[PDB]
Amino acid sequence: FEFPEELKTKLQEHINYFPKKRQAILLCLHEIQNYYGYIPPESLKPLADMLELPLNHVEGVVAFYDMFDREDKAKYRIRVCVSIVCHLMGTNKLLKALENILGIKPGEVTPDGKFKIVPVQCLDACSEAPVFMVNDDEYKFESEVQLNEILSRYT
Amino acid sequence: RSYPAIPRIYAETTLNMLLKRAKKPRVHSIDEYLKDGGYQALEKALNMSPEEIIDWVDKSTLRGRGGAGFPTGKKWKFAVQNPGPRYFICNADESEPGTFKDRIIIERDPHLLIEGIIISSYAIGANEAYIYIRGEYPAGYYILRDAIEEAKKKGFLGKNILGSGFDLEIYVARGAGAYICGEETALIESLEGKRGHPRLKPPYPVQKGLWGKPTVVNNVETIANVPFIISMGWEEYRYIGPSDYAGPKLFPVSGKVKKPGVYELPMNTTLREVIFKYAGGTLGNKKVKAVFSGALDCFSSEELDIPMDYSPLGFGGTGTVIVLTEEDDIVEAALKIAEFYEHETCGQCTPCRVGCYEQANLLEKIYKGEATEQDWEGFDFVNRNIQPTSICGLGAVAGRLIRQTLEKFPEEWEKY
Ligand SMILES: NC(=O)c1ccc[n+]([C@@H]2O[C@H](COP(=O)([O-])OP(=O)(O)OC[C@H]3O[C@@H](n4cnc5c(N)ncnc54)[C@H](O)[C@@H]3O)[C@@H](O)[C@H]2O)c1
Ligand SMILES: Cc1cc2nc3c(=O)[nH]c(=O)nc-3n(C[C@H](O)[C@H](O)[C@H](O)COP(=O)(O)O)c2cc1C
Ligand code: SF4
Ligand code: FES
Ligand code: NA
Repeated sequence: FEFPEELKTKLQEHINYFPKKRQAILLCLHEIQNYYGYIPPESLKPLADMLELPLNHVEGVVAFYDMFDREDKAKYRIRVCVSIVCHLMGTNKLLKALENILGIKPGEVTPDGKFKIVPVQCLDACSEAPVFMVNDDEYKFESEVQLNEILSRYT
Repeated sequence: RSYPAIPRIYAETTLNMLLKRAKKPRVHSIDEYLKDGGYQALEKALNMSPEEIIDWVDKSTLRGRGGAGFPTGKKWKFAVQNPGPRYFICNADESEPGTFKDRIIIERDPHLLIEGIIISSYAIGANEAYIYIRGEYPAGYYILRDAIEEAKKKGFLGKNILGSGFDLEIYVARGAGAYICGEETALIESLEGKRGHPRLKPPYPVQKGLWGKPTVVNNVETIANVPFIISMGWEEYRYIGPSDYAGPKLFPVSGKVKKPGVYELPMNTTLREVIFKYAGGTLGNKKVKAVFSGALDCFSSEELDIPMDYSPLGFGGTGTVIVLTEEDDIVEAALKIAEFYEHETCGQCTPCRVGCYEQANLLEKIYKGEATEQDWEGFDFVNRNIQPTSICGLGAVAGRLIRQTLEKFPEEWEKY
């Protein structure tokens, strides 16, 4: 295994950004997940070499931080807030709309590897509850028709 | 230049200070900031001694807006008694439920925060500063990176800023899903490239922080007050709001209100005024049942007349207001708070690790009507025993809100 040159240049940019190489670990893992749609198990060793860290340190870091996914490849991560305000304001209606549109429930991936529903803690846009994200974009859920139109932007 | 989509959180101010620009839901770039007199407090600060800036921040009575209310000037004074190099850290981890006050400054008025970081770093002699922003704020991250580049291009960052001899670089680090990384020592562990595990404190970061050096950690909102203290002077700052709790404060209001959003108000405003006078009252004019102070406290409908200040009988916290009305099931709400702590404990401390897990596991059984008599007694016990041996604030408060719902709403719990 070797990282593609387009990803390697971005990883090298993060590594040279902070005064110390190891400080770039989270930015590098965000970059790997953006590129692959998950954290491939084979990417941990070449990243550890680049950060000048032991492989065990990198594996422990990936396991600790909730945003990183080592199991499912997904082009678009639908992060659904399952915390208190969104619960009071309609998380259950958002989940129902997602199942009606995509046919999947939290933790599941569509057969084409396009969407994964990821249940998450408070995204702190609570005044706009129920909240969800589609990769980096964040939205207030209004209704199924509105959600269907938002999801159609992800191709 | 584009940024990821962000919901247009409603923002309103009676003071026109921290929300002067952030009341409009859009990025205010450096030219627009400069038109309002932006970076002129920095220019004034660079013509003052660092000791004089600490003195003005001390005399302003500014207290930490990250939830603990520690006096800011006093924190900086402690750090500067220790030999350098020193580090300055902006805590932008904001992951507590209901607390969305910091993101609107980051996303809409990033230069107000940057200017405050530069002034604060100069005051403590830090030549390296960090913004640690949660991973779930990707737009805030890109907006900050772009605004830092704008400030550097205008000569507000880099070497020998405005011929003052002061050097500063601001690095932006991203979190990756852990609420615990808002705890200042776990945030520091994450900045060092490790898992976000809180350290035994004392030592406080001002003594031993990033790379074991004197480090000041301040919350976004605390930092955003610093340009105002320098611009107006501490006396005019002390004249904002009541004399005993001076200054502007941001109140993130959510839940069952007509106008949820962020309100910039003086600290003599009561909780009742926040809900009814400012946030437009409740949805469908239904009765207020409870107010959750983020995931920390639960106030009942008999406690709405308290001031939103840092007093013993005050609302305190971060001024986070989550409104629950008569229709909202308090046990179902308590379950969501239990789930939050179960998901966020770092696991270093056994009673916190096992207690946060069991509190949520047993509360789910109670809610679903699957709990045995032993599960009920076990839940009460676990809720009272999360804090022992805990080394950080999470273990100390994981049972707090839930215990307050048990004490203030016994009838509802009794039905379960
Ligand atoms: N905004 C959020 O997302 C959020 C989340 C969780 C908790 N909180 C708040 O955080 C609070 C707990 O935070 P904490 O554990 O950092 O509180 P703390 O009382 O231990 O300290 C607060 C700040 O003052 C400093 N400090 C305290 N005593 C000091 C001393 N003697 N010398 C020098 N510095 C000193 C600490 O280093 C820290 O910077 C809670 O009460 C809660 O309200 C807010
Ligand atoms: C579990 C936990 C989470 C915290 N999360 C945050 C947070 O998201 N933002 C913040 O600024 N402070 C947070 N704090 C408080 C910080 O440890 C620290 O007190 C604060 O950043 C200091 O800045 P201030 O004095 O300006 O408030 C948290 C504390 C604990 C115990
Ligand atoms: S009290 Fe809980 S969150 Fe804090 S260090 Fe201990 S296990 Fe981690
Ligand atoms: S509870 Fe869902 S965004 Fe805060
Ligand atoms: Na985080």
